[PDB]
Amino acid sequence: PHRYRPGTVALREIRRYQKSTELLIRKLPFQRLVREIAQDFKTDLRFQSSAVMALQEASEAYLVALFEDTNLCAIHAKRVTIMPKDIQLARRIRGER
Amino acid sequence: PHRYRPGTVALREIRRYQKSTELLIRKLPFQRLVREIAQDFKTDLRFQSSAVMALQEASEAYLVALFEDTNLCAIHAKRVTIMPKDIQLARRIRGER
Amino acid sequence: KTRKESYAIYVYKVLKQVHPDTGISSKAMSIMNSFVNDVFERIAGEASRLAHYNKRSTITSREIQTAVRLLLPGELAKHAVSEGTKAVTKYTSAK
Amino acid sequence: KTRKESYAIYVYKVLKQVHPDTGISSKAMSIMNSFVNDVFERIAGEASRLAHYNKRSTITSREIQTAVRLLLPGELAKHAVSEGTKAVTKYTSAK
Amino acid sequence: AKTRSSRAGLQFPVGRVHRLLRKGNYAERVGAGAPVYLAAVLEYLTAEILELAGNAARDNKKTRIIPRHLQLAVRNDEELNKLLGRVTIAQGGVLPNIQSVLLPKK
Amino acid sequence: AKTRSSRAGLQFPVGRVHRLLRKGNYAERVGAGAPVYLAAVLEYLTAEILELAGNAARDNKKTRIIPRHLQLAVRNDEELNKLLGRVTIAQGGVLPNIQSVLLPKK
Amino acid sequence: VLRDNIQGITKPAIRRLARRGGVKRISGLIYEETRGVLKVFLENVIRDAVTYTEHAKRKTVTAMDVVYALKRQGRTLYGFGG
Amino acid sequence: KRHRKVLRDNIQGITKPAIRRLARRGGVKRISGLIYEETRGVLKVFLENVIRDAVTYTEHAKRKTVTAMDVVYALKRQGRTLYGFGG
DNA sequence: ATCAATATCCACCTGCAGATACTACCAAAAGTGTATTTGGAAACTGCTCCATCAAAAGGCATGTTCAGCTGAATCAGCTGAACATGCCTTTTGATGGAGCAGTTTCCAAATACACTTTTGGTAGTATCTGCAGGTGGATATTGAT
DNA sequence: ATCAATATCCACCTGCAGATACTACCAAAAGTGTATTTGGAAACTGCTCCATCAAAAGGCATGTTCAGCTGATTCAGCTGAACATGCCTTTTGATGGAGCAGTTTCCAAATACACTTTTGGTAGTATCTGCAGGTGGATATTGAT
Ligand SMILES: [Mn+2]
Ligand SMILES: [Mn+2]
Ligand SMILES: [Mn+2]
Ligand SMILES: [Mn+2]
Ligand SMILES: [Mn+2]
Ligand SMILES: [Mn+2]
Ligand SMILES: [Mn+2]
Ligand SMILES: [Mn+2]
Ligand SMILES: [Mn+2]
Ligand SMILES: [Mn+2]
Ligand SMILES: [Mn+2]
Ligand SMILES: [Mn+2]
Ligand SMILES: [Mn+2]
Ligand SMILES: [Mn+2]
Ligand SMILES: [Mn+2]
Repeated sequence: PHRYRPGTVALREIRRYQKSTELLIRKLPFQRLVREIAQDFKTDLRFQSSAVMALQEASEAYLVALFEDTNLCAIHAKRVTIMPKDIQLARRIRGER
Repeated sequence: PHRYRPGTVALREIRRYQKSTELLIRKLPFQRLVREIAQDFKTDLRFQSSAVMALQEASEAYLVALFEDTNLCAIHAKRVTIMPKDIQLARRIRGER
Repeated sequence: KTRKESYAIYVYKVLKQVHPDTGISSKAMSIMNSFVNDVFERIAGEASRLAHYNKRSTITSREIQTAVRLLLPGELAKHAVSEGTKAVTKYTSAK
Repeated sequence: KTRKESYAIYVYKVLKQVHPDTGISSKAMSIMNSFVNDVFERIAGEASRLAHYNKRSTITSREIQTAVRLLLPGELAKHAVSEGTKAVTKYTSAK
Repeated sequence: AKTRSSRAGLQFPVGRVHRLLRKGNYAERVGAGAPVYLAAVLEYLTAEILELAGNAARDNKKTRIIPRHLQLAVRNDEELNKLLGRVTIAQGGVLPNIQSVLLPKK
Repeated sequence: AKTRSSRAGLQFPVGRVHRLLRKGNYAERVGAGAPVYLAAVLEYLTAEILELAGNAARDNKKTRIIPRHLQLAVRNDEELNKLLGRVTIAQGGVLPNIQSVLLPKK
Repeated sequence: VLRDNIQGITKPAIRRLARRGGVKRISGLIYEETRGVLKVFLENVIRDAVTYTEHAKRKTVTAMDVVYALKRQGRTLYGFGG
Repeated sequence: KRHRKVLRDNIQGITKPAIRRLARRGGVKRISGLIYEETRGVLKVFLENVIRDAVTYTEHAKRKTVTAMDVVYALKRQGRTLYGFGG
């Protein structure tokens, strides 16, 4: 019976996803959300396939960079665990709040 | 002989400066700094005095807003004392890095 | 002895309408003048781009309106849009 | 049908000058084209403002040059300026 | 001869705005409605800020609007604040604000 | 006839750049040298990125530049990174980077 | 088995994003915080793209609409035109 | 012209109390001893960046005098738009 | 809680900097009226490329376990706030003179056509190949003891 | 330490999705040439306001003291990482049709263009006023006890 310690697979994952460039959110659920949010602005919209892709690329680049700032915020408080207050601090300082 | 406790005068100064709008750096020293820096880019420059005042309003608003972000980074660390690591964090998150 | 336009007098007219007994310092007026030019440049710019994106050589009240919706937050956009429509509608019948 | 211009062919040429054995994927070429568009707009943009600030009707290579110094970081600015100056000379001194 | 301003019922100079759009190099052509709509947005916006700033002035027992009043007016208003989110009002200072944890006792 | 690109010594199209400046509403007038100058600047920067992106391709055992290599080229170069500091390269991913304090205690 | 669209942005997916952002350990509360942040991000962008769609009198949101929306939010994207 | 004094170490003209005052306006209650050098360093970067672009506008116009407008445009370029000086 | 130091809050109070008021001018707006050109809206339609859905694929919801991380509690040490004290540096108001900026004159350079040759983009077509995945096997890394 | 499980590295293989070479064509750059307008450098100098300075006005530098903050130490309990797999959501790819985009057309409104009137800016000269900064003197706030 075999067991890797907590954080061991995490590091393995960091290295894996930092090596690659594929999108990390499944496309369909992302698309539905996009259309839902769009429905509040105008009804009966269609979307170029590439348009959703653009939004996904943009949204994933944004969240990945936010997690970097979030992680610096956590580490600044001498933790290794990211918490909502880390996200909050990052966004407040980025000028998004 | 009477003594205010540490913190008390400092809170009094916060209210005092938050209430007013005058520039907080003495004019001449600031003006020399501007001329020193400019001269190192280009010799034999003159300055409209309103040019120097514009740079001073801009720098003072920049520093006050940075100190606010810095305060937030310290408090996030559960301190009340701002430190170089706090400013460095704020500047990193802001994209000045 | 070259002429330098500002929006000062128009800012002053509007001030009298909304606060008939209140004055404005020359520095506050300078800031008001900077704010009007600033917003002007920001709307005209959006309008400029928007036209370029659509292969239009003409900036119309319609480009101005989209620019206003891109540029102003929520409730200011709503009101700016009514104020602008209303002036153009009124303008159209008045010659 | 309608004509869609791109910097692709000219980007391909420069690639062959710089890595004659190296190719480029579509998506990469598409990014490079955006890059060229983006930088053009940024430089032309700044050149436009410079001309306006100085009450001039013309965007000359002097405005392009200053725009370049305003937008590009040090070492990148330096080479761009010389590459630009060099090309305006070669163009002048040739029938 | 009625000004194009009065035709649209505006204080702001429609003539001026039309001209500035041309000199401004924004497009080949300016539509006749454009300076009208723009001048009214401009007037609206300046009414909004003068209203608010006027109130700050009164709240302070002052008769004259100074840069401090414009700053209070802008920063106390969610939408103006965001619209001027990247703007500095000289001689405006900041909003009184002190973080909880900095206060004495408990 | 000899093209202005060839006269200038450039791959990048001086004619197009010239036309694009006129039709882009940047000023009433465009000097004859300006499109030469700008085309050169654009070519230069294209060469600098391609240089570095080609290298990153070589390092990764490949002959075809993909977006990954463009990203690596840009974010490993201090200056290119600053110019593109607010740009997202689709399909670029990130630089391999782990904060030291997260590294397993040896 | 009905489910909110936003919840379609799953924990493992958010975990992956954090991972690429170099995050080692994640609190349970982060997943909801992220979905909220994505929602605000998408609202701001789509609102602007849609506005570009309406201006052009189309019923389809184009890549360019989105590209232009991103450019004006100061989040320039390369790879889809422009 | 005959002689003109040498400008050096003017950064120290940004004194401890001046910095402390700025930190008060920004809501700061307690200041570590090393903040003062850090702040000077940060300010100098800020000034170098704005002065460089301002001076660039100056030279472009062919003046020897840096105008309020030179500064106001440098600020606008860097996304730190300033109202109150003609800009 | 009560006593005493010192900051704070007003209210009124004269100087005055900056704001407001006219009377004159005027160049450049802004308007007006006709002559002349065209941007783009309107309406028709072809064919991408988008929403939909069936069959095929393969990621995630799931509950349990416990490692190791977070936050609470305690506390020595020392850094930073407060304040006293001694006096240097900045602020302020006044003045020759640099350089900005105001007007005018003039041509090298730009815009505008027109007419002539070319090229970049497209589209049909066929032809080619770098490299993502697959495999298989050695070798390294992690965790158990 | 040895050891076994399982991840990771690399060398080689190959099908195919996306790169590429080659032809034919055309509208629209792109260029060359000729007739014409003008933007702005130049050459001069009015005159605003910048560097400079002397005297006046007030903030800064410094050292001593200790209050209380930070950072170190330990610890217990809470909370998120790891775990394996079949249900069920997403992916794939096939197919009608919606709408973007290509083309033609035609006039409401664009620019230009010349005399006609108006008006916003400034400049010269004058009186008026909101409030800054001084004052004393009643009302908190703070910190020792
Ligand atoms: Mn020097
Ligand atoms: Mn119309
Ligand atoms: Mn080479
Ligand atoms: Mn037409
Ligand atoms: Mn406990
Ligand atoms: Mn200790
Ligand atoms: Mn002189
Ligand atoms: Mn060809
Ligand atoms: Mn492989
Ligand atoms: Mn002229
Ligand atoms: Mn002493
Ligand atoms: Mn335990
Ligand atoms: Mn149809
Ligand atoms: Mn008048
Ligand atoms: Mn007072």
